[PDB]
Parts: sequence; C-alpha cells; structure tokens
Amino acid sequence: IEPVDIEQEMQRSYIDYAMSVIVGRALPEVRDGLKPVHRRVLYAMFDSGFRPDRSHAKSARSVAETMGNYHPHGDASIYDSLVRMAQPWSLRYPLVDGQGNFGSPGNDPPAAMRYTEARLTPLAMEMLREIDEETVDFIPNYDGRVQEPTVLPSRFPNLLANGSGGIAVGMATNIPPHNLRELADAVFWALENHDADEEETLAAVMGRVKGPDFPTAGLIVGSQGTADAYKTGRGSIRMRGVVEVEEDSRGRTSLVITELPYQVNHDNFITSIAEQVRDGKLAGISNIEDQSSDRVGLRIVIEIKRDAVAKVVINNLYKHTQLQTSFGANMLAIVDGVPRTLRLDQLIRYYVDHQLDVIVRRTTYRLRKANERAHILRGLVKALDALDEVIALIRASETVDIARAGLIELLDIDEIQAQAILDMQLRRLAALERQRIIDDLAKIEAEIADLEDILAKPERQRGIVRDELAEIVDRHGDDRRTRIIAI
Amino acid sequence: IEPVDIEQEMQRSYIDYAMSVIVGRALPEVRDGLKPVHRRVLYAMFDSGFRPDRSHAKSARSVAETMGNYHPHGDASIYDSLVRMAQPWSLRYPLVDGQGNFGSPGNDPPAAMRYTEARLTPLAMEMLREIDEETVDFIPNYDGRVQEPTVLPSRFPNLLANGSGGIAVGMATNIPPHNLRELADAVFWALENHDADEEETLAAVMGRVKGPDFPTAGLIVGSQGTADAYKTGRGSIRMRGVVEVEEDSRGRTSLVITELPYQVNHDNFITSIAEQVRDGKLAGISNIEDQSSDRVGLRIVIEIKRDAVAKVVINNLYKHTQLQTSFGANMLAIVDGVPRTLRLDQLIRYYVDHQLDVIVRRTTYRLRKANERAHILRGLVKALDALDEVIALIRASETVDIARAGLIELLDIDEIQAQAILDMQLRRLAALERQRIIDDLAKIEAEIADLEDILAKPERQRGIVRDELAEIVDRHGDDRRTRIIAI
Amino acid sequence: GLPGKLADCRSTDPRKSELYVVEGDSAGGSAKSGRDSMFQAILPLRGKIINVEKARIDRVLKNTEVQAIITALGTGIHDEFDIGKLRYHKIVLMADADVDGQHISTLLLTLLFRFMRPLIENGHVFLAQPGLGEMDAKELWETTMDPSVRVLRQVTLDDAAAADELFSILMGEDVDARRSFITRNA
Amino acid sequence: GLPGKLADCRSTDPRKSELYVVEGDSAGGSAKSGRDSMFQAILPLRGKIINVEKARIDRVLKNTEVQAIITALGTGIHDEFDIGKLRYHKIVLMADADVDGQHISTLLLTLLFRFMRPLIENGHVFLAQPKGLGEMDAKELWETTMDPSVRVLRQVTLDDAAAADELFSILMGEDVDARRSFITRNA
DNA sequence: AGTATTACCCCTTCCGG
DNA sequence: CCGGAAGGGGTAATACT
Ligand SMILES: COc1ccc2nccc(-n3cc(CCNCc4ccc5c(c4)NC(=O)CS5)nn3)c2n1
Repeated sequence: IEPVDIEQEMQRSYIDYAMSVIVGRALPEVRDGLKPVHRRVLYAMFDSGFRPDRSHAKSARSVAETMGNYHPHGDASIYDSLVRMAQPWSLRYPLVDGQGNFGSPGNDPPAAMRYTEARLTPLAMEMLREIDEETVDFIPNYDGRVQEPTVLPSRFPNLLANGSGGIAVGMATNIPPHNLRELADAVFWALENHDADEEETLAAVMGRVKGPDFPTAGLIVGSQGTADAYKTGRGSIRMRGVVEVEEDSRGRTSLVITELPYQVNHDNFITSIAEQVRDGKLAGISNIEDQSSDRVGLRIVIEIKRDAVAKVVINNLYKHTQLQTSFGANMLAIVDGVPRTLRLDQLIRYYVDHQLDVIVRRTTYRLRKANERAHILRGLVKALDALDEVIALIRASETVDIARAGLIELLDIDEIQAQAILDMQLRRLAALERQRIIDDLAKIEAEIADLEDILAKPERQRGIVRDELAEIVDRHGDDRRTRIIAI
Repeated sequence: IEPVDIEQEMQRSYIDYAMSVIVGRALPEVRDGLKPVHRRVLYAMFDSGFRPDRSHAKSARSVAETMGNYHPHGDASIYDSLVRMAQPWSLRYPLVDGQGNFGSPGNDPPAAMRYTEARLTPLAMEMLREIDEETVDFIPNYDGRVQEPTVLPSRFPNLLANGSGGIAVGMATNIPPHNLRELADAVFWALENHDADEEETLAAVMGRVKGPDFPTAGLIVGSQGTADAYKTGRGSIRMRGVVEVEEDSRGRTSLVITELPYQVNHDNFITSIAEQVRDGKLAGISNIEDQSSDRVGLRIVIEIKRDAVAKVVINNLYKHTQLQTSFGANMLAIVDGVPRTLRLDQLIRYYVDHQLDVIVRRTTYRLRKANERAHILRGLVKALDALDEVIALIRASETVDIARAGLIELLDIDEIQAQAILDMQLRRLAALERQRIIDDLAKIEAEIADLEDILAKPERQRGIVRDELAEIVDRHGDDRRTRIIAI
Repeated sequence: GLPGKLADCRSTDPRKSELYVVEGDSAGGSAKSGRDSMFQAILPLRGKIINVEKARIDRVLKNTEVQAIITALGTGIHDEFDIGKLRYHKIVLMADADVDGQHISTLLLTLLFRFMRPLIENGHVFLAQPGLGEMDAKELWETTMDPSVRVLRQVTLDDAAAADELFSILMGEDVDARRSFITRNA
Repeated sequence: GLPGKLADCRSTDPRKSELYVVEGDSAGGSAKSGRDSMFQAILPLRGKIINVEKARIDRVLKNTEVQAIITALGTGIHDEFDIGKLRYHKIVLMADADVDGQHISTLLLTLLFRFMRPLIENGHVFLAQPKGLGEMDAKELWETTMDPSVRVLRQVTLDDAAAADELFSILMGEDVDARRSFITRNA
C-alpha cells in the first residue's frame, strides 16, 4: 500500500479546488465579461438556434445541452445562471430573452425548467457575432466530443456594461454595471488615442464615465467612492433609494419609496422595517404597506405618525435600514487566466486589445476564404475559355480520373480546380452564368485587395472597430437610470 | 360570470382525465406494445441519433428532447420510464442500453439524470425499422411544431415479448412477458393459416406458447391459470422462486433462494422474513443472510435450527412469504384507441395485421420513390442521346430559363426532368457515367416491376413478413427462462 | 394562525376579498406577481390533494395541504362550519387546462363538498380559465386576474342528492360503477 | 443506534471491516451494488459537509451528516474518543474525480483531524482513486476500487502534527489573507 | 446575513389489484 | 407495492460589506 501525507494531500486538493473556482467558476473574463457557465449557456443557445429570429425554446432543453456537451455540473446551477442572465433587475442589459416566471426582485423563486422558455437577445447576438469565422479560440470539452469557445467575440463591453459579482476562494469580485454610451465614449477615446499613457487614458475615461449605472436606478450620493474604485479598483459606492412625501385628505403624510438600492431584496426590506417598528428602533412610523404591483412598479407606502416630520423619518430609514447602503466594488477579473485588480483604464484597454485581435483574426479568415474562392474561380474560368475542348475531353474520357488527368494536362490545372470543373453544373453554361462567373472573379479579386489593405494598416482595423461599436451603441443605447448627486 | 353545475363539471373533468389516462398514459397499444411515454422516449433517442452505431448520450439530454418536443410532463416520470426500459429484471428484452446506475431489483434507486447515459438497442432498432418510409402515421406534437409517430413499426411482437402492466382509472392491465421464439412460432402459424377461424387459431397458439416467460426466471406451477389467461385474458399465474437445500460441515442446513417471482421487491422480502421470524410465524428458521452480489446474483441464505425439516420450512416460506406469488394477468390493451380485453389469438392476429399494413405502406412508398427516380432517369437518358443538341442549345441560351424552354421544345420534357438535366454534373458527360445512368435506369425499372408484383400478391407480402420476422428472431433469440411444472 | 405559503391580501373585510387557489408554487409566484395585492390572495398547493372520499377522516385531516386550505379559509369543517368566518367571500379554484389540472380541480371540489358544503352552496366557489408557470405577470393579469375583464365559473347546486350519488360513484371505492359510468359517458 | 442510510457489512469483528464513505445516494447505490457485502460497508453523505474549522462546536455537533459519520464510526469526539469501540478498522473516503470531490475530501479530512485525530495518527484512514461515481456501474467500479486484491488506496499519514494543524488552520480557518498568500505562492 | 456558483439529496398525493 | 402522473425544500463552502 502507499501512504500519503495529510498536509500534502490537503494542500494539493484544496489548491486544485481553489484554482478551479477562481479561474473557471465565479470571476469574470476581462475580454468577455462572462463567467464560464454564462459563456457555455450562451454558446449552447446560439449553436442550438435559439435566436431572436426563431421562437423561444424550453429552458430545460438548453440546460440539458449545456450539461451534456459543455458544462459537467448540476442542472440547478445552470438554470439559475440562465434565469439571472434573463433578469432585468439583475442585469443592466439582459443577455437572454426569457418567457414564463423568471423570478421577482423579492423572495419569489423562478419557475421550474419545464415552465420557462429562453431564447437569445440582439445583445447576445452582438455577444456571439462572427464566432464561427475563427475569431476566437476553440477547445475540446471535458469528454472531447465537441468544441467550445474559450472566449466570446464580445463586440460590446459586457464586463463594464453589466458588471459581475462573484464569490471565489480567497477573493471576491464586485463590478457595478455602467451605461453603454459612456463605455462607448471611453473606448472611442482609447481607440483614437491609442498611444496615450496610463495616466492620460485614466483621466480621460474617468471624465467620460460619470459612475456606475444600476438597473434598479435610484441615486448615488458623493463621488469619493466611485473615484477610488476607478483609480484603484477598491471603492465603496454609497447608494440610496428614492423617497417622496404624499399628503392625504386628513393631513397624514406618507413616505412613498419607489426605488431601492442595488441588490436590495424586496419583501425583506418590508419585514425588516416591520421588525424595527415592532421591537423599536425606527420610531415615527405607524403603518407599512406594499402597493408594489406589476403595472405600477415598486411602491412602498410608510404612513408615519402625526408627531413626526418627513425628514427625520427619512434620515432614520437611511441610517438604520437598507434604504441606503453601499456597493463595495472590487474590480477583480481574469486576465491571461490570472486574477488581477484593474482600474477603469485597464478595463478599457483590455477590451480594445481584444476587439483589435478579434478583427484581425476575422480578416485573416475572410482573406483565406476569399483566396480559395478566387483560386477555384480562376481555374474554372480558365476551363471556361476552352469550353468546347473541355466538353470534348469529358465526352471522350472513359472515367472521371482520366478526365482529371486530361484537364490537368490541358489547362495547367491543379487537381482542386479540376475537381471543381467536374462538379461544374450544366446550367452554368448559359451566357448570363458565364458573365456572372467573370464578374464574380473580378469582385473576389477586389475583395482580396481590400482585405490585404485592411491587414496592412492598423488604422483601418481601428476604424472598423469604431464603426461597428458605434453601430451597436446607436441600436442598443439607453439613457442613464441612476443619478449621481453630491453629499 | 356564468353559473356552473357542480355535478356536470365534476363528471366532465373526471371523464376527460380518465379517458386521457386510459388511452394515452398507462394502457399499452396492441400493435406497438408500448405506452406513449416509452414510444416518445424511443423516437427521441432515434431522431436525435442515440443509436448503437455510435456511443451513448446523457439521459438528461434525451429526457429534455422528449419533454420539449413530445412529452409535456415532468422529467421524473420520463426518466423513470427510461430507466425501467433499460432494466433487465423488469423487461424480458430491454429496449434501451443504459450506462451508469439504473437501479437494483431491491430498494436501491437509480442514479440521477446527470449520471446515467443511455442509447438504443438493436431490438429498439427493429422497433423503429423504416419508420421514415411512411410505414406508420405521424401527428403534430402538443404545441404543433414537430411530427411524432402515433405507433412504432414494431417489427417484432413487443407487447407479448415484454408485457405491459399499468394502473389506470377504472381498469388496470397486467400482461406477462413471453419468449421470442414461441411468439415467432405463433405468428408464423398465423401467417400460414391466415384463413383459420378463432377457435383453431386459439388452439394452435396455445399449443405454440407454453406460458409466460419472466426475466427473473423461476417456476410456474400448474397450468390452469395460464390456460385461463390465454382463453379469457383474466387468469392467475402462480410463480415460485427457486429454493435449494445445502449441508454444513457442522451438520446444519440452509435454504438458498437464488430466484424469486416476478415484480417481487428484493430487500423487502428479506426484511419481511426477518419480521416474521421476530414476531414468529415461520418457526424453524434460525438466521437470515444476503450473500447476494454482482458476481453471484440473487442469493438469500436462511439457516435453520436443528429440529426442523427442510420441506416443512420450504412450504412455510411458500405459504407465508413472497417466495411464492401470483400474477393477476389481465390482458387489457388499447385497440384503435379503445380499451379491450384480448385472448392470445386476438393479440397474434392484431400483430399480424399491423405487420401486413406496415409492409404494404412501405412498399407503396418505395414504389412511389422508384417511379420518381425512374421518371428523372428517363428524362436524363432521353436528353442524353441528344447530347450535342442539348449542349449547343444551352450555350446559345442567354438565361437558364431560356435553356429550359429550349430543352422543353427539343426533347418534349416536363418541368422537373428539365430541371434534373439542367443540374446534371459534367461528370455525367463521361461515357462510363452515361452507361451507368442507363444501367441504373434498367435496374430501377426492374425494381418498379418487383414492387408492383409485391403490391399485387398478398401472399408475397405475407412471405416478406415471415422472412423479416424469422431474421429478427434468429438475430435476437434466447432460451426460455421460467420452467413450467406441475402442481 | 395562517399557512406559511399563503400570500394574503391587504384588505380586511371578506366582502371584497378573494382567494386564488393554485396547485404549484411556480404558478403561485406567477399569479402573485401579476395580482392585485390589495384584494387578491394566493394560496399555492403541492400538486394532487388527498382524496377525501377514499380515506378516513383522521388521515385526511392529518394531511398538510388540506389543513392549509382549511386554516386559510379560516372556517371549520362539517357541523362546526360557520359562514361568519369565510376570510374570503370568493374562493377561486385556479388550475391548469390540462387533464391533471382537471383531476386536481375535481379532488378539491369533492374535498370542499364533503367538508364545506355551505361554502359550495352559498355560491362562494369559482372556476378559472387560464403549465401555468409559462405565463408571466402580464398576460396572467390581462386574461383572468383583472376583475374588470375576467370571467369566472361559479359553482352551483341544482339537486343535492344527485350530486351525492355522482360524487360517490366518481370518488368512492366502487370501481365497477365508475367503469360503467366512464364507458357510458365517453 | 446507527445511521439510517448506512449499509453495513455482514462481518462481525472490526479487524476485517471497511467503511466506504460516498457523497451521494447515486454513488452509494453503485458502490453497494458492486461491493463485497460480507466485508464492506457503504455510508452515503449529502455532498458538502459542514466546515468544522469555520463553525462553533454546537453547530458542527448539530449537523446531520457529521452525526451520521460519528454514529457509524461509533467512537467519541475529542477527549471521549475510544479506539476500542471503532466499528470499522478501515475508513475509505471514496469521492469523485472532479475538484468538488477534492473539496469534500478536504472537508472530511479536516473534520476527522479536528475530531478523530487518533483515527488519523493510527493509520486507519484511506483515500480511494476511482465525471462522477454515479456514472460507473457495478462491474468496473468493483474491479478498480472495491476489489481488495487489486485495489490501490492512499493511506493518510502524519509526519509532523504541528505543521499539520498549522496548515489546517491557515487553509480552513477564518484568516482569508493567510490563504490568499498561500494559494498565490503555491499554485 | 445575503449576494452567486457549486456539492448533494425525500416525500406526500391519485390510479386498480 | 406495484406505473405512470401532480407538486415541490434544504443543508453545506466561499469572502465582504
Ligand atoms: C422539495 O424537497 C426536496 C427534497 C429532496 C429533493 N431531492 C431531489 C430533488 C428535489 N427537487 C427537485 C425539484 C425541481 C425539479 N426539477 C425540475 C427539472 C426539470 C427538467 C429537468 C431537470 C429538472 N433535470 C435535468 O437534468 C434536465 S431536465 N424540486 N424538488 C428534492 N426536493
């Protein structure tokens, strides 16, 4: 028998688990902004055609594909990740278009896998734009049967537009969501000022973005936390809900809370204020009710006592309750596979570098495809100018191989374009078809020249990145929700 | 608002639920021998490609396709049905080849859906043989998106070979498994003696099958229950497990139960014996042990006190424990959507007509396909003898439509064959390929003649059915397990 | 003193309150998200409720779901039933359109008929026209949860004795009687 | 007084008994189907077990799985530990091959070290080398790990106790930084 | 305590015989 | 208690405020 030391096996197993949980469980990817579970679910839904053109598909099916081909983990984890990606209050720009009971901001759970149906969103189509064009690396899955992308093309900055909070071993990350237009402005500055140093680009992008933008809306008070987060990665964005006073016929005034800070659990806030009223820490409040509905949104009514002022009750709510809290933002992300704390300029630069690499790889693949198409068309047209001789040789040839040899000898043809000549259809012999063949050869040559020019000049590919991202923003842009105010 | 009578609504809702449970939940189909869940799982494994040619696939994936496409019910029910179909002790001829933990005869439960991966079996391929050739009818699924078969082709008598017991509303069915060779002999007699009456058919088929054959083997004592089941459908087949007596070096004796009756739960029979010994009903047994293992099979060893006779203890076990039980056979099945009780001759005849109509539909479909191919090939040949005229005409044609009209004028061709010669490859221009075209035209004409001959003579169809059944039974035959003995 | 799964309303008087009984927590959440919380209460269940006509009284009252229904209704059973309580003057049995939903509706109707006969008699029981977990808040509110546009089936009694015979043959223990009934009425 | 889900062996003496600890009923069924029931016992778990090092004694003595483990073992905890009561002279932790199996093995080893240190120092604890164990059927599972003649098991041993509890504390304690530094240098 | 990834599982009903 | 069906809860690690 062979012994193993307790400490050696302990450290080993725990370090393996910790590294796996860090790299591929919870921390997001700087290039894509997605955890591996989200990446796998999105790719499965895309490959499975669940796309906005097509109708929705049962979430159970997509979870089963993610489990069978890509993600070797429990169905509950995959399903809850999908539901979170389909949640408007949890994602600034949702990646999945869901149908059914996908949850509530409070304590209601999502419906079962057999009740909810999910397809992709146009945002998810920009997420997976031109993935099949060798833009991104592909690796075999756990059983090696199928291939999955290491990263998505990520034509829009998901990591900063939606953020990613995740708990890992030894470290936790919490990136707040932002506005897409501010991100676009920052990346445009980074693209045009591609030679700027770290300090200049940091100042510029801090000027471009005002601060975190949460799907829950609400308010942000102060700027020291946001500035510290953008300059170091570790900050504390003090967020607060929205309150307003309503007058009644009898003279009673009620605080109408219509917005709550980010990640605040509804229907837990209400029980918390009820408990604080009962035991007694929040004196001034008489009645609490939830008029929140599907048609009017979140609306909590707090009817206060006559011997009370709105300001004092509001301040007590801020200090004692979750109506005002803090976002302990920590900008931890996976870069080259390792966890790093990144300021805003680093995030913008990494996204820009990823976009440039993706554009270059796409252009190389398109150039290779155009080269092959042009070569085949050139051989075919060289056969076409000798159509009568080619037809005579194909007639007189006993079999196909003798015809291949004859064509190769006749027209200095390589076996590939001779093979194409054999597959050449009869209807292609119409004059319009031959003219289309000449013009297609000309167009393919022009496209080859254009692609070579693009590959030669980096300013060209920077322009393509700017144009595509501007197109994305204009078509999927929205106004800012949370208003940043001073102390 | 509308007033609803309580009794009318209760009767309508319960009648609807009862009819659904009878027709399409638990009662097997006479032609297929499968419940709708089993049929849907089989077709899902077949359409998705989980076949013995390739490797296995995760059961969660197959359950997901079944649930999303065909079976709109809980995943637990579908998985349980799949596991039962993959169970040797539950099915005389298993229809699914599973890998993982699909349970034990005792109280062990099957592994979870994410741990067991299952494909089809060759017998399942005989079940789904030539389903795509319009052999069986198809219907839209519950949401009307995809097509699913009402009945499987069922090239062997699955209902009698495996049996199907199920509980419904008002009725419950129980059919015991049989031997494939005996069923083959019965169907052969039915095919040869297709003009026989009900009495002679029943007598012959009763002669052909000795009795039910259970996957657990064992014994069947008596013949009155089996005979009454075969002539009426309602019987009582008394099974008895295999008990042996062995000596010990100390002079002790111990009864070894190596076989138990059908549907008897292991690890509950043992506890039943233990509790009967504890209270005291079977005085004589001194100790109980379960020497059962994966390498020796079922083995329950009960050692007996000195002052007892093995025969009296054996009779006590037969009378008081589950060592001897009864099958309450109720030959109830769905015929044309109606629940009916059937004697054995009725089952054989129904399977015979199913095979006959399946063969007729297959041959009609093959004849139509061969006639279309013959039409295309005749057009291609008749355009082939005017080869230079056709090529010259297609050359002078400005557009493909002009060439099509010219070919119509030149050869008196219809639209589809004109398309066929338009899309004809240049490889077909070679002399060998033209010769092969003529040869295949001749062979397809011969096939048309043979298929019309098969349509003409019902004796030919009966012959084909007999040969396919004989080939299947030779491929997938086995010796009988349960031994029928006298009282 | 009320079931934990119950999502009560904010109204106090029973005259303007109503209890939507659903057979699942997924359907319960879908209904509660799209309800008028000031007037509508949601009571989820655990699927198939016990058969009152095929079980003894002690076993029936031991079951958790029927106890939840009784306590949420607030009232007693059998002789001690008093219509004064009726927390909600509108008990809407809300089940899916599939056959299993009809079975659960029949089971709940027989349970109410055996235990709360004056409830059914007073016309305080309603039937809805919607799996339900596939509906979000919007269409759920628009179709059947909006009081101004919804339509409901109110259960009524014409002849009590015939109702008792029908309930006995359908939910009792006489298998051949229901065999004949389903064969005749199919 | 034995755990409900334990499947014990037919052997009487503890000198020739084995307790295979698995983390699920799906793996437990496969283990018990393909075992030598005369000598080998199967004890299933609920997956992730409580962290003994990051919880108070009352809670870790309230959790169900640790109660099942100590009852199946039968011995005491801390001072009241008695080796003579031990039901099985071989406790084999047989977890899945993924990283989560390694995490569960670490949790169980931490529990045993902090509660049954003797068990470890007497060399009575083994680890087995089999995406999970519910995908393995009886035959090959018996052939690799459950067959005593051919199986290979890693026997947990103690070299220095002091370094052992130091590593256990900085890896399972509440001092995050300590383990941050540790994993950063030793990954 | 809760946030999001993971490990993992049990337990009532109906329906005839 | 056998075959399909309905429905669902609950512990645990993991950091950080
Ligand atoms: C409630 O108390 C307990 C106690 C112990 C439990 N032990 C196990 C499971 C339990 N529950 C599970 C669920 C939800 C059902 N799942 C819906 C679903 C749909 C499709 C698929 C699928 C799953 N799984 C795939 O792999 C692909 S398809 N509710 N309870 C449970 N619950």
